Amino acid sequence: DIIIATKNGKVRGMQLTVFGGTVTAFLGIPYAQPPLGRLRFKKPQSLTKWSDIWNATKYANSCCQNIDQSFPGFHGSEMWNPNTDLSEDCLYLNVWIPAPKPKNATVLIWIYGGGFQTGTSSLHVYDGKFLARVERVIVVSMNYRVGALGFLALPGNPEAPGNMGLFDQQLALQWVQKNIAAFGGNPKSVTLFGESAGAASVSLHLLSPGSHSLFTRAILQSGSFNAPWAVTSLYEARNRTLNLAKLTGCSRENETEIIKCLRNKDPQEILLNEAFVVPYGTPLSVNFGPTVDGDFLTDMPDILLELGQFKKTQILVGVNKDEGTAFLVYGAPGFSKDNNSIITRKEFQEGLKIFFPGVSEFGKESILFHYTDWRPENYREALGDVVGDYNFICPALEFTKKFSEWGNNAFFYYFEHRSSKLPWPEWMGVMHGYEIEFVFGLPLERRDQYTKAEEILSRSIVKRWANFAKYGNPQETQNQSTSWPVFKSTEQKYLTLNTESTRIMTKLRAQQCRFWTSFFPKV
Ligand SMILES: *[C@@H]1O[C@H](CO[C@H]2O[C@@H](C)[C@@H](O)[C@@H](O)[C@@H]2O)[C@@H](O[C@@H]2O[C@H](CO)[C@@H](O)[C@H](O)[C@H]2NC(C)=O)[C@H](O)[C@H]1NC(C)=O
Ligand SMILES: *[C@@H]1O[C@H](CO[C@H]2O[C@@H](C)[C@@H](O)[C@@H](O)[C@@H]2O)[C@@H](O[C@@H]2O[C@H](CO)[C@@H](O)[C@H](O)[C@H]2NC(C)=O)[C@H](O)[C@H]1NC(C)=O
Ligand SMILES: C[N+](C)(C)CCCCCCCCCC[N+](C)(C)C
Ligand SMILES: *[C@@H]1O[C@H](CO)[C@@H](O)[C@H](O)[C@H]1NC(C)=O
Ligand SMILES: *[C@@H]1O[C@H](CO)[C@@H](O)[C@H](O)[C@H]1NC(C)=O
Ligand SMILES: *[C@@H]1O[C@H](CO)[C@@H](O)[C@H](O)[C@H]1NC(C)=O
Ligand SMILES: *[C@@H]1O[C@H](CO)[C@@H](O)[C@H](O)[C@H]1NC(C)=O
Ligand SMILES: [Cl-]
Ligand SMILES: [Cl-]
Ligand SMILES: [Cl-]
Repeated sequence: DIIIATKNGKVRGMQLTVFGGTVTAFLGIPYAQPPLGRLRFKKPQSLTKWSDIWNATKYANSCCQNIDQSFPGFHGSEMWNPNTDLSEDCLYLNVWIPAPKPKNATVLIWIYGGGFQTGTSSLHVYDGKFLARVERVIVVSMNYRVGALGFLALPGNPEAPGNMGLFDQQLALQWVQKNIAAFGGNPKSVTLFGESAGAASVSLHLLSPGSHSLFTRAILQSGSFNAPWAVTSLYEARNRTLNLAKLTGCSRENETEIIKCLRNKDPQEILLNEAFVVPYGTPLSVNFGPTVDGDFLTDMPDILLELGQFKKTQILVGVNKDEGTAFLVYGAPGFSKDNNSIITRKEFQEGLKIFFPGVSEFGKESILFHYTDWRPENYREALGDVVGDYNFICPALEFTKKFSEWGNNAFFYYFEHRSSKLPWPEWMGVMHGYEIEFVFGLPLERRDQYTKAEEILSRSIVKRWANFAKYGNPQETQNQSTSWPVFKSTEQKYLTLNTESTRIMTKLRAQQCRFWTSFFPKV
């Protein structure tokens, strides 16, 4: 029986056998008061002491959210749906400890993504026991409120101030600072890492003064705040809050009475109406996301980044080869996960209005012109690259450029290996989200039918990530590997991650990102 005494009381963990060794797991530690009743839409309130022993022996509830019901029975989509009961009572965290108890281990804190509308830390591919066993680091992950329950915003109104889900994450970071020493962790060696909206979350913690003292450095996989889906303008935030109030019959003159009306509605009523607060949407639309609240975010994040107002530390940023392909089967005509999705030129143009609804005709023709300088799968591949470059790759590169211009070491990766167990079709390639299982070390478990080369790749990736967390330098020193060079604003070197051979290259998607970052904002 391994019991740890935290600042709020004792917690009961459990022992797991991993690779002939042992890992101690504490699943479902509460880190905030359940945000129920009057506490809905408010910032997380801090927890009070319990006099007995909390059993942290199973994953806790996942936060309320809508489910991906596009492909029932299909593992490719269902593997991302929550695997615990949905509940407003969801502010819990998990911690994996190596055995025996480490003296002063570096801590990795995972922040899941999902467009700020879905996600949970209990997913199979977020299992931190492998990292704890192999690299003897401590892995922490938390659930944070998503959707309107986590990001509904009436700016300046403390009953719905916005960024509540970001304050959830932040309170979990504070929990680590206060308690991780009792688990054998080093509160001064804390690395945040996250993917998609989690990576954008990580990037905003770099911008938020309240988070600066709560971590050491940061890893951003397939996401950043400057992505076009990652931040909602305060006009849109107000317009979407008033729309959900209208859709639920909560339209009141007093803005505070609107919120209180929303606190009496059942969570499913909120969730059902979340999709309709915008006129038109895209498969990447974030209805309720981060806002400039004057609290977590003191100013528009583009200004803070441009003017060097962020935590000065090392960062690790990267993207996958085909970030955009996943979203094409969620609206683009002629696309299907069950055939090769050979589309015509006309279907490509119809594809553009799905992902760029409010853009002018000249703007969409400029996208078309730029991506058609060439094969029957030309247009299919072009649309995937349009969606992936615009929503993920080019913003990530721009974030890395602007961050590194203020003197800090930055490292950029280009992940381009497609999992041998990938359930989606071959034309989708190296999809959004499918580097996560390599980072968490699933292919190190050889009983799960990954290839030998995938075990080697995951082992190398795991070592690089752990070395970055512990030493701020993501090298694999022992096995005659390729040295990972610093990303500088001029050379813009990056490392490719795959099974055959790592390579150092420069200026990823240089032509494409000049279009998206410099020209396309003008249309
Ligand atoms: C600000 O919100 C309004 C209201 O949104 C309404 O329209 C749907 C999205 C639906 O969910 C409904 O319940 C909701 O109340 C938006 O107004 C709409 O805009 C579209 C296109 O401009 C029109 O087709 C609608 O007729 C119009 N509705 C009204 C009542 O005027 C408005 O677009 C939005 N602002 C922005 C910038 O998107
Ligand atoms: C690849 O499949 C898409 C999707 O087709 C859907 O509907 C059925 C026809 C089914 O066979 C299955 O493929 C999928 O659930 C094809 O597009 C569809 O094609 C038909 C014409 O045959 C149209 O009437 C549909 O509206 C259209 N749907 C969409 C969303 O585009 C596509 O033609 C196919 N490509 C191939 C076979 O090369
Ligand atoms: C957005 N909608 C719901 C319309 C479609 C989402 C389709 C997602 C398919 C998985 C893509 C990778 C996801 C990785 N995670 C879940 C971590 C983001
Ligand atoms: C926690 O688990 C232990 C396991 O032996 C059990 O004895 C105890 O009653 C549990 N606490 C509860 C259920 O509150
Ligand atoms: C853990 O390491 C830090 C340096 O990062 C040090 O300041 C601290 O005293 C250490 N704590 C221990 C050894 O308990
Ligand atoms: C809105 O309601 C709050 C809560 O009672 C109140 O303090 C405030 O004065 C009201 N605003 C008005 C009446 O304009
Ligand atoms: C280095 O190579 C050895 C075998 O040569 C392997 O067992 C080990 O896991 C590798 N380590 C990393 C970090 O790749
Ligand atoms: Cl490529
Ligand atoms: Cl093999
Ligand atoms: Cl190598």
